[PDB]
Amino acid sequence: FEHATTVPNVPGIPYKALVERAGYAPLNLEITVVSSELTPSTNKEYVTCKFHTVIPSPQVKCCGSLECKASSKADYTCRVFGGVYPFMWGGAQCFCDSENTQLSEAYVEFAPDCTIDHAVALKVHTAALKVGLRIVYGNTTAHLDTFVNGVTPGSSRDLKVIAGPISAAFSPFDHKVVIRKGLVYNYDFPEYGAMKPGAFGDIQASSLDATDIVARTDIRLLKPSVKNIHVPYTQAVSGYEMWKNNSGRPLQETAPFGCKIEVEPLRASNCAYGHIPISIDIPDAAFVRSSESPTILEVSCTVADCIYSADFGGSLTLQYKADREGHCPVHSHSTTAVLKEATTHVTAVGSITLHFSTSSPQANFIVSLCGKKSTCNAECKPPADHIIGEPHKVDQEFQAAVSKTSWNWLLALFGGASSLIVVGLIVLVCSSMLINTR
Amino acid sequence: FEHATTVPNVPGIPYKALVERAGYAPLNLEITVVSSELTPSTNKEYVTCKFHTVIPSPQVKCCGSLECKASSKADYTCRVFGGVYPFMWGGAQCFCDSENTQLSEAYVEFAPDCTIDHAVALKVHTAALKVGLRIVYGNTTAHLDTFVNGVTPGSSRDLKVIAGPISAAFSPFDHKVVIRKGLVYNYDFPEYGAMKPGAFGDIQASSLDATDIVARTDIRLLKPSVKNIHVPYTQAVSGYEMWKNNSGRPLQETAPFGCKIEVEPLRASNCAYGHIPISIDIPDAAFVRSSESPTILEVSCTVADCIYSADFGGSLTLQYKADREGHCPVHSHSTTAVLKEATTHVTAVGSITLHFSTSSPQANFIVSLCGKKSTCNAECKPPADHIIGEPHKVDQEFQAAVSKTSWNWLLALFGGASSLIVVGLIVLVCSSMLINTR
Amino acid sequence: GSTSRNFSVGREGLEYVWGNHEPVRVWAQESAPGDPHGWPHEIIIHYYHRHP
Ligand SMILES: *[C@@H]1O[C@H](CO)[C@@H](O)[C@H](O)[C@H]1NC(C)=O
Ligand SMILES: *[C@@H]1O[C@H](CO)[C@@H](O)[C@H](O)[C@H]1NC(C)=O
Repeated sequence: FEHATTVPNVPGIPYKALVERAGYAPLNLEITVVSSELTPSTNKEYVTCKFHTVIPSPQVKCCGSLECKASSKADYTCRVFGGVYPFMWGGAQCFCDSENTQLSEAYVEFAPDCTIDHAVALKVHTAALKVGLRIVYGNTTAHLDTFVNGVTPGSSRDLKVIAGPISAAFSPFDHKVVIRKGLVYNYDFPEYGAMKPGAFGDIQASSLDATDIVARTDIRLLKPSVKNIHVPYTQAVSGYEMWKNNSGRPLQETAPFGCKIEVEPLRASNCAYGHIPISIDIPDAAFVRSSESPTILEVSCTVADCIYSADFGGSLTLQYKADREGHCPVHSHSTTAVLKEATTHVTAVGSITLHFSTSSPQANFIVSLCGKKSTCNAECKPPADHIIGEPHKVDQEFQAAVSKTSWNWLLALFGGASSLIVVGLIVLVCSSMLINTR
Repeated sequence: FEHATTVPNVPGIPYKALVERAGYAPLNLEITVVSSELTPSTNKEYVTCKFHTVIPSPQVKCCGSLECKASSKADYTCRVFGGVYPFMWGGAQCFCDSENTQLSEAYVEFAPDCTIDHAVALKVHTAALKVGLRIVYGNTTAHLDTFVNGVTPGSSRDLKVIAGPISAAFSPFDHKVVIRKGLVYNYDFPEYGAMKPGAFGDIQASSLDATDIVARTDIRLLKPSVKNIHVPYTQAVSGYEMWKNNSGRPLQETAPFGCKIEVEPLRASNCAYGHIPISIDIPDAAFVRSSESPTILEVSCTVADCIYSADFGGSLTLQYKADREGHCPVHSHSTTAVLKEATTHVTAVGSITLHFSTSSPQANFIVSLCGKKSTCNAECKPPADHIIGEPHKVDQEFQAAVSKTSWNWLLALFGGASSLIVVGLIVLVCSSMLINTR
Repeated sequence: GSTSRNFSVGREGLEYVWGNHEPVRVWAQESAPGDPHGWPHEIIIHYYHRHP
């Protein structure tokens, strides 16, 4: 048997509901989202880190000439010189006064610490949500994990739950996103091949142990002047550590709606937005006959005290009569009230108490007891302390938020003004076309 | 400097142009795409193939009773029986009568030959393009490949080419697409976890050597009806094989714009759409100043014959008088006419013969030598053979596609239809004003 | 059997793959019966077999 229900997507707080069938006894149903994991479909683009300028030893041709070819290493840079005369520890490394050349080449590759200290750039899109549930109906629990597209079923021991689509969809990420050591930032990096020297992304690689390392980092050589042999150079600042200086805050403390953001599959797990509709195929063996349940008459509430907070502060009592004992469900049929007991023990002629919560200063809601409507009015008051540490249960609804005193003063004033202009208009028209006779 | 030019995206056919600096001789520039690959962003969901219905050996407890447990393997199924009495080749394998209960069992996994003909199912987002250029300027040929997004510099031997973003944005690949054995079908498969008994997406797993296989293939059991021991099972027909019979045509004979589909990175290489707005940074070494290139003193064009078609049908003739024996870049400055030859050796006096190909019946285009312009003008005849085996070199453009005598015979009619009514109106107002003196 | 199938090429091209052979490209060029160069009983023939 189907039962359409649109539960709110906030984890931890349950959602009271009754299912009902003709000739059967009604029975409780509560649906809590114990966990949820919003994972996107992502695409790896490139691994970058801090580079390492290697400079091979310079090539000197004694009394001749040289020229550089073209290579394919990461930011290869060569330019020849002339008129050198280099010295080692034992001097005079050539044998003609300033008629020879030296070579000067330089390139980069990865560091021996980038296997821990790299930064995996990604590209995310179209996140698709998952929900772990906890269904319990008629003192029998069940644990289910399902997808929240409107097709994929969730089955666990003769109980089938299909979750509808999301109300409003978002993911807390942008299109381009980067990662290092679990800290998911939110950056718009230059893509593969478009390197600028001095920002994030001047080293590109497929994997970190690959060979197609492409890079530009403004390495320009200089002419040596001193008689000892070395090669001088100059190079821009490593853009990876320049990003690392002022990266900003990570998105584990910037994401809206309050959710833990895992890294290793890149979850966005366990935050709360919108409502998700489900529909539960309850097996009919878990029902009871209406010729078995305790039928009751003489139902009437009596309110002890009311307080509109986010805890179970409002108390409430009932009076009943019955003909046999057992259990019967309890439920409030409003959107501004919840109970906290879903089953109670009923005796022959006794009377029990309950507890409720509300977000409305005018508590006018209909409780139920074992399938029997009974209206009971209450009046509430604002709370004592005004910061607690457990989330609210009920939204504001805009019309139960105003009390009956506010409405009767307001609409009495409007009715006075409207009745005044209507009585003026009718006296005007009827007295005009009564006096105008001749 | 850098010279912007929008080369069209048709592989093979070059688009000639010449550049001009003050004080320097003009320099030709040929641009042609030779091969262009279209690669998307790939997200893998699962792998399906033909299943293999395994039935483990039937557990029989003599003189007892059974009940199952739970597992996690694919399509796990329990159905205990009642009052069985099996038979091996030795008769009466069991002893205790009328209450023996056997345990059947059934589940599924992949076929052993699944490694060759499995059907990977993918998901495609927002492809990117990579073109292979070929630039020839001033007898210096340069090969390069570049990305089409407008910030990626494709550099090759002192020549920086920044191809800007393409106009049209599409791909033959829609959102959901399967792949088997190189053939790229196109299909809207069920999303992960959502099985269907008898269709594609019947058995899903993230890798072929995995153990988290899921399945829903509608295995209903039967009570054993013959005295011997077996397990009477029935199962629906495979969704993969019946999908394979009704697969439809692949993408290689349905993809528009002439795309050839390579499967191994899932590319759509070598097809033609839009224009590619690029810009070429010419180095300052291929420029001799205008005192050294031999200037031409006068030119006068005269054409011989036309066939406007795909191939080089029209022939051209300039008659010049020059200064020395150097070179001259040759370019026609139209958009409906293109020349075969790009440069020609010059003499102090002499003739020349060129070749052009157009698509309009009047050849009123302008031909430039080294420095001067000379308008060519004649009429051109339609081709004779209806089908030729090479594509057109310029476009139709529907302004000069209409002939000259057609405009000279229709615009006279429209001008007369306007002239008669404007003459009628002016002589009306003149006659009414001249009689209007009273 | 031994048959024959008409088709229709365009301005942009047509390729057909007969079996295991290589694909062959075919383009059409504007060959309307007539001449766009005089005698106006006939200009409206050449500009009618293309774009009617
Ligand atoms: C569970 O509910 C059934 C009827 O819904 C009731 O008979 C039974 O007593 C309940 N279990 C306990 C432990 O009270
Ligand atoms: C190649 O180009 C240079 C520069 O314009 C020119 O001087 C030379 O003659 C050209 N080569 C030939 C074979 O014409």
